[PDB]
Amino acid sequence: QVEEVLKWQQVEFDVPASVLSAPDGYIPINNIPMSGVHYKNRVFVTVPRRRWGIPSTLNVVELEPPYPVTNPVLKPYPSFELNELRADLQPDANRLVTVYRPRVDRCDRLWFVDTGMMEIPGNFTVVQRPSIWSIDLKTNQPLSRYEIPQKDVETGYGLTSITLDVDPDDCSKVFVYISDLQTYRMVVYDHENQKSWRFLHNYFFLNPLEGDFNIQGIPFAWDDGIFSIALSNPDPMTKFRTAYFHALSSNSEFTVSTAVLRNETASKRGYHGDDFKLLGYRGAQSQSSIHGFHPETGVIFFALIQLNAVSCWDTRKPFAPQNMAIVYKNDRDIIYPNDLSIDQEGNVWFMSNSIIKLLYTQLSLEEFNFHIWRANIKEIIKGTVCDPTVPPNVD
Amino acid sequence: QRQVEEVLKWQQVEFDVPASVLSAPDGYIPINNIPMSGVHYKNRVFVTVPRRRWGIPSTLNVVELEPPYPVTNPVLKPYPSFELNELRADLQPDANRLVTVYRPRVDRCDRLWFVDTGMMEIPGNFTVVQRPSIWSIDLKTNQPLSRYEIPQKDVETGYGLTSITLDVDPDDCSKVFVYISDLQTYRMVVYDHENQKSWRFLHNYFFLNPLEGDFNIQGIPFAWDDGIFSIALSNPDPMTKFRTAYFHALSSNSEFTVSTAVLRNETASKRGYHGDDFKLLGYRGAQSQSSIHGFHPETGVIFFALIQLNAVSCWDTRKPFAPQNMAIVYKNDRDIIYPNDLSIDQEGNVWFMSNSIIKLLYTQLSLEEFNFHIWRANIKEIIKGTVCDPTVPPNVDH
Amino acid sequence: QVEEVLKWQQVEFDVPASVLSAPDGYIPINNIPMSGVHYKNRVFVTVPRRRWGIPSTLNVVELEPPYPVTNPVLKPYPSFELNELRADLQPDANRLVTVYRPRVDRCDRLWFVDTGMMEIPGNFTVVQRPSIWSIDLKTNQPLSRYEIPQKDVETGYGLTSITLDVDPDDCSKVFVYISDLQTYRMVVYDHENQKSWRFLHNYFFLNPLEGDFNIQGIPFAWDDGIFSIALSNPDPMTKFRTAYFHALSSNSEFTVSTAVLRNETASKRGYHGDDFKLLGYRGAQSQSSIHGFHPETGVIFFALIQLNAVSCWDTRKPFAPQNMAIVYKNDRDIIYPNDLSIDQEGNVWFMSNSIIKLLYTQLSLEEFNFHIWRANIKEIIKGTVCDPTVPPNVD
Amino acid sequence: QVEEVLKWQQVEFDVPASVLSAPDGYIPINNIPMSGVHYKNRVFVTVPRRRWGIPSTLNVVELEPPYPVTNPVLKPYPSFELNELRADLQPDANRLVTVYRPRVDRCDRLWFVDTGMMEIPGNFTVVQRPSIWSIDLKTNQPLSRYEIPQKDVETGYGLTSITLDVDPDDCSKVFVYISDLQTYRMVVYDHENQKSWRFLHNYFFLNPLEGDFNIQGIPFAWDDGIFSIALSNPDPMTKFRTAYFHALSSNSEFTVSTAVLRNETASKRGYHGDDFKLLGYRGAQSQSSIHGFHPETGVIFFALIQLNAVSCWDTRKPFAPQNMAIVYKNDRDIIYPNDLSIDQEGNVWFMSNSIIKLLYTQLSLEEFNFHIWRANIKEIIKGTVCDPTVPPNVDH
Ligand SMILES: *[C@@H]1O[C@H](CO[C@@H]2O[C@@H](C)[C@@H](O)[C@@H](O)[C@@H]2O)[C@@H](O)[C@H](O[C@@H]2O[C@H](CO)[C@@H](O[C@@H]3O[C@@H](C)[C@@H](O)[C@@H](O)[C@@H]3O)[C@H](O)[C@H]2NC(C)=O)[C@H]1NC(C)=O
Ligand SMILES: *[C@@H]1O[C@H](CO)[C@@H](O[C@H]2O[C@H](CO)[C@@H](O)[C@H](O)[C@@H]2O)[C@H](O)[C@H]1NC(C)=O
Ligand SMILES: *[C@@H]1O[C@H](CO[C@@H]2O[C@@H](C)[C@@H](O)[C@@H](O)[C@@H]2O)[C@@H](O)[C@H](O)[C@H]1NC(C)=O
Ligand SMILES: *[C@H]1O[C@H](CO)[C@@H](O)[C@H](O)[C@H]1NC(C)=O
Ligand SMILES: NCCc1ccc(O)c(O)c1
Ligand SMILES: NCCc1ccc(O)c(O)c1
Ligand SMILES: NCCc1ccc(O)c(O)c1
Ligand SMILES: NCCc1ccc(O)c(O)c1
Ligand SMILES: [Ca+2]
Ligand SMILES: [Ca+2]
Ligand SMILES: [Ca+2]
Ligand SMILES: [Ca+2]
Ligand SMILES: [Ca+2]
Ligand SMILES: [Ca+2]
Ligand SMILES: [Ca+2]
Repeated sequence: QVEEVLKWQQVEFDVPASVLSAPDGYIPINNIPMSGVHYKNRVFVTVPRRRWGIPSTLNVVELEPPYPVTNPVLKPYPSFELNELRADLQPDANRLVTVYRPRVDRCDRLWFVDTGMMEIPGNFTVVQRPSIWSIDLKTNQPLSRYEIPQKDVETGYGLTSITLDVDPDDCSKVFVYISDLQTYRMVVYDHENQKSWRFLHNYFFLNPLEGDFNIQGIPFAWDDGIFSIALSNPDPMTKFRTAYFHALSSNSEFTVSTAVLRNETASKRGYHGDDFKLLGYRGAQSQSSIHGFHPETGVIFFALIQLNAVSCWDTRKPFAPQNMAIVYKNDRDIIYPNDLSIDQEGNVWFMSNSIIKLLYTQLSLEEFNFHIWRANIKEIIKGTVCDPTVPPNVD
Repeated sequence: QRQVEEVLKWQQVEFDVPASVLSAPDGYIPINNIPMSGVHYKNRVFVTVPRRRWGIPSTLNVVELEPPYPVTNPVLKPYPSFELNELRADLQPDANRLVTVYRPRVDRCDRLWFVDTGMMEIPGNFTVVQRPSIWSIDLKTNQPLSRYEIPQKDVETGYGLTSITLDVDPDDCSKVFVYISDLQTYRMVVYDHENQKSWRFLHNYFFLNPLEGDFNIQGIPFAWDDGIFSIALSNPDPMTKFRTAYFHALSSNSEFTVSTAVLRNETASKRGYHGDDFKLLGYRGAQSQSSIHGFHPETGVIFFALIQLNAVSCWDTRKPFAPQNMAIVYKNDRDIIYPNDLSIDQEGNVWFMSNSIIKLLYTQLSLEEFNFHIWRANIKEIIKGTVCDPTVPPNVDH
Repeated sequence: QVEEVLKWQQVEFDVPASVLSAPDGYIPINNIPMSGVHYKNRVFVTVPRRRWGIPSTLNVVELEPPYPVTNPVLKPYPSFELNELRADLQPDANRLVTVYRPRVDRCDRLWFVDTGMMEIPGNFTVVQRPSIWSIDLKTNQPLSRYEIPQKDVETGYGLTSITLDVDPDDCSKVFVYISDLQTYRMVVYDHENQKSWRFLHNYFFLNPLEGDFNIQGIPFAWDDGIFSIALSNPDPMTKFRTAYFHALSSNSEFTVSTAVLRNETASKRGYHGDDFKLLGYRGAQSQSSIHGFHPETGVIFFALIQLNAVSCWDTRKPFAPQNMAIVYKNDRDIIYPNDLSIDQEGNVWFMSNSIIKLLYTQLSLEEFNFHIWRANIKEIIKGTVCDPTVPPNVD
Repeated sequence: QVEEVLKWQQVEFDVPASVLSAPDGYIPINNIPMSGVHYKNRVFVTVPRRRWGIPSTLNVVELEPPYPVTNPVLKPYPSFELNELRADLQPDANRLVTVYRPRVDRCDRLWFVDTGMMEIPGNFTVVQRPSIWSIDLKTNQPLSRYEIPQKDVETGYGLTSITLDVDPDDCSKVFVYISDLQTYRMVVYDHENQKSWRFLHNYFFLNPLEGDFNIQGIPFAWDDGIFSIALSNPDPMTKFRTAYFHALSSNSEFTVSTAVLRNETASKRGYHGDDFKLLGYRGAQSQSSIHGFHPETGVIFFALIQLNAVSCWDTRKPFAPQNMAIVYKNDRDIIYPNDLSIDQEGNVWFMSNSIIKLLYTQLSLEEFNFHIWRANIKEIIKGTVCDPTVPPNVDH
């Protein structure tokens, strides 16, 4: 029902031996994949440069059964020329420094944010400013690039997550919502008018008490804020969408109309009033990392961090723990769910990268550390409370 | 509880009507007169006595407020006149007379709205005198403005038309919609005032919850099968200019919502399947079966009249609908037997009433004790500091 | 083990051509069979007049291998003279207007209720008052006919199900419990004394949330209440029986002693107190239409509407989903299980009529729309949880 | 029994006219006092440089009847030479740029932190690095100055609150705890060994839902974190104390032993474990700004922002709303309680500067905008639940 598609012990790259032979040109243990997204027969894996020895940040893998695919070699996408890291570390608009979590739209495009910053412990290296890319997945040729001005974000330290808002009619009308979990803000990007603005709010911050975890018997505490944003279907009368968002270190979900996020004048306000709302409580130890909204079913899938599971919620039902169901739970393999995406085929994709083991213990490249799963949405929710046909619980 | 005033109180209800009507046999019976309403306008309070039995001289009445409070055993004066409240012995349909009136509503336009069921629910002999009709009375002149007979296509008799909710346009006042709650046939009948048309909605959510229909008030057990009973409207949405209709059944601990954009849609009423238009809001709480509830435009707070808990609770509509995001503002197990009515005036007060209907139906009603109570509470003051206060933030589980 | 016995693409009647040739005397699409019962290797099929062009409401079919028999012609029972429809539409005590679900007892008698009402969309026509019938199945001669008084039920709109309570010794001592899913009541009928009374309770109502269905991708909601009643064997001590009843739109099962249902003075109460009991939750999407109790095995067979299946339960085991088993499931054929009955031969009979396709979509007469199955009870429960010898999954 | 000591319509300085005449030297409405602290008939009033036109940041006022003293002229302390702002805005270790809330100890010294930064709307000007000062109140001569290294704090943007931990025996043994409500951290200062270290923790952050205020009909929302710290009495031997701390936008109080804060090795941890504890919920709309702990009675006094009041709590009774009492409330005068201090004379001092009026509306220099009160602690709590002799209202 939920098949493991890709798994790695460590990450290898399809690059010249010149890069592998060079000193500090490739360290296996430093290469941690932070994203896995699906398109056609291609899965894009990203390796953010949070360490030294990372040949390529944006990569791609060709799917071929049987699953699970063992240690697929990452091919630098779109090309290794772009994923080449300059020794001088100087700004270049035709290079990719660090890419976290890309998203695929209906227009056969790949959207991602190049932070332009390497978060090496000790040496924070800001190579260039953060930029928002779009790639044509049909030609494999970059379509647009937008450098984010200083007035919106300083460095792009926390720009690790993006949400696409594409008009159902015109494919040119696109808005992108970036979650900064470091600076506790939301960067809005107007693709049509090539403008951008930032939103500052208290709800983007964590919950002090809900920031402590214990995974794989490893205790830790994070102060990470807004991390993920999920969009509902357009309102028939208003044409606007409801943005479900939450902080990493939070058991609470919040909502806001895109009418507000698409309003540049609203961003500059010091007080946003009652525009941002509290949805409700997701549940004990129900801290989510990434979540996505399925347009067909109207079901939001949450990547639970502490519970090592993936849950779902039918947006039509009241937001409560008893109106949510766990569709998959794996305490052995799912250490930290680093990514969750919904593809154009009606599948839910989620990933674990065992990042906790690297941070607080030793990671062993003998074990399979990196896992990617997929599950058919309509089939996984069939019997559960997430099925729209199934009524909500009485509690 | 220490800032809620009792305004009116009765042991028995009497009437300022001709002695010819009071003297006549079965023209006035003391124990049969049970008021089901208490609404405030300016300096007077409108009390209704539905003819659920015999000996009911008048249904719609009015009382002038005058200290000291509470006013003991006020005489109910037929409104607008006794000529309209005089029951015909022939029992023929009277298009200019009032048979049975339950729960009136007052709007901002100085009008009084109510529904004349035209039906007397006497135990043993159900008498349908005429068809159900909606009224509008000018409170300045005390003259009836309009009367609309509800077609058979919408309601059969009007047996359960004991609740009304007004939807007046914030801009114009001639544009009016009325939502009537039928707790007997389990439906909502919609009335378009300007176009003088009406239609009905049928839905499963208008029914009761089989398990949540048992009560025990004052040590008197009973069960009711009453459905959709009360509707409360939010402020018009700034973008769509529509409202959210909070509605619940009497025998249910659940609250539901629906956009007035659906209710105002005549073609949508004739559908067999309404789809996801009607949604479940959430669980109000254990033993939290409500009778009548009202929404205060200014604060955005809903006051529920809790039947089993013999109390009145409030809820900020901005906060998620949850037990911990609700507070009890007033509780009185002695006086509040059954909260029969709850209304929100134009003066920023919440009015609620108990009529001890249970003690008449299932036990003995004593005219030696006070059985009927009307209360008033300032909304902004009663919520100040509570979770009902919009300025106060919502709570969480942990 | 479970074999299809009868199946129709449409239903035809063996009656004078004069009736078929008459103006709108027979419309193929309007004739929907609502039941199928087995007695002495005979099958009685009923076609309630919920439309125009329905020659006969009560019919019979002779069983003859091989099975399934394709498109058997319905034979009016007991004769066409009774099933004839009067043009003047006046009440006739010796005629059958509308019959839903007949039942067979151990005393070789056929019980059914003529509603005397035609539920045509546009013109609800009440021909006559509802009447309960008894037929001697050995002589095919009517035995008894009782008109239900207005004090008990008004129109007989929702009298579509009956349960027989015959004394194990005397065949004259008979009580019949009718289920009114429209007015939400239970009509009790005392055969011996020729009296009757009604019961009103909250438990006869539906559950608001549990009324939404989606069969064959067709969404719809029904407000139908108490629909079926099943009687256990007499208690060895008090000789009273447990009446298991449920609403159509509900996942909950209820119980009440027949001592209460047989009690006319208890009928006149406004409050029944603690007399009616909640048995428990049958399961998610486990809304049942008709159910029967098998005296020999003490097993109840439920006709699941949403699951398109037939389940069983051992009454001795605690009423829980884990203590129930699905004995037959057929998403292709079983759209709506319109009837389920337990014959005298130790078989469970169930039927599907594709009613929803008529109401919400269009019914194709080129496909088989009407199905009747039979299954040996002792053999079907052998290796399941419904087997009395097998212990429960949940204490 | 609570008396108003000082009240201003606007702040004026005792400085040469050459400074007040200077271009953008003295803009009245930009001069907002942020602290009023007491010492032997002297009140030290500070005016942080959050805007242009502020002659002196650290000032003093001599107390003399009758009270309340109307529009006292601020006198630069210890002198104008130190408070004078350089026109070239270059770093100078003998200059005071911006001081917020000074604190007085038992050893007759005045502690405060010069942020060295001007938080001017538009262009935040960092003149110099933040420094921790001590002044002898007997000689009015600066005793010590310690520049805080970049390893601990970036600029000193949020260093607006300090808590003194002086050893009961030796006056030379001092620790200072600095609350940074902007970078959400606590800076520890070792005075004896002239070292310093920072602390990061989730509890220093605000509570998202508890950040919205409505004062004087003025709606606003703040994201400010750990803002105040209060110290209990020291253990008779180990001389460790309990540090009661809270964020500005929070209805929760938190505790931590000084044994942890005084531990430099513990500061460099990435996970502090259960060392920082949650005390409990202070009450609805009970967001506190500054609070202090009175050694004698053991009572903490909270400055309530939203309730426009001052509440107390006995540190022996369980931390719960019904175990706390409002000793003073004034919706008219108390707009934003900007500072609260406990003196060596057994009085509680609190102040309101109407900061929100300047921020979100207009400030009238015809109205009294700045207020400073005092109250005898043992007298104000006499009957209340805050009295140690009075029993608690709930067991909790
Ligand atoms: C884009 O957002 C702009 C700023 O945000 C608005 O103002 C806030 C105070 C809130 O009202 C918020 O909901 C709203 O988005 C805004 O320029 C613009 O429209 C605003 O909509 C306001 C809705 O109330 C409305 O405010 C008006 O002005 C303020 C100063 C007060 O006087 C209000 O009583 C008055 O209604 C106004 O249309 C406008 N507000 C402002 C500040 O300009 C919004 N975009 C669109 C298309 O509406
Ligand atoms: C009244 O109800 C009908 C219900 O069918 C609404 O109809 C539909 O609207 C969309 C597009 O407008 C159409 O695809 C479907 O047939 C919907 O059901 C109708 O809009 C509504 N009328 C109004 C304006 O309230
Ligand atoms: C900071 O960076 C220095 C540069 O070192 C080199 O950087 C790149 C080119 C990698 O190849 C790396 O392996 C090289 O060492 C480091 O020498 C220095 O140690 C770094 N400082 C810290 C504190 O991490
Ligand atoms: C505090 O500092 C570290 C952190 O726990 C620890 O090693 C040390 O023992 C503690 N206290 C001291 C200084 O002994
Ligand atoms: N993915 C780890 C990001 C992180 C977590 C906790 C922190 O305190 C922090 O500064 C950064
Ligand atoms: N307030 C009495 C309304 C009521 C309650 C139960 C019933 O069965 C009924 O017909 C009517
Ligand atoms: N099963 C058909 C009977 C039925 C179903 C639903 C209804 O709403 C109704 O009035 C009648
Ligand atoms: N004067 C209070 C400081 C403050 C409050 C809220 C903010 O969002 C902020 O940046 C600064
Ligand atoms: Ca694929
Ligand atoms: Ca962080
Ligand atoms: Ca008045
Ligand atoms: Ca009823
Ligand atoms: Ca047989
Ligand atoms: Ca029905
Ligand atoms: Ca801040």
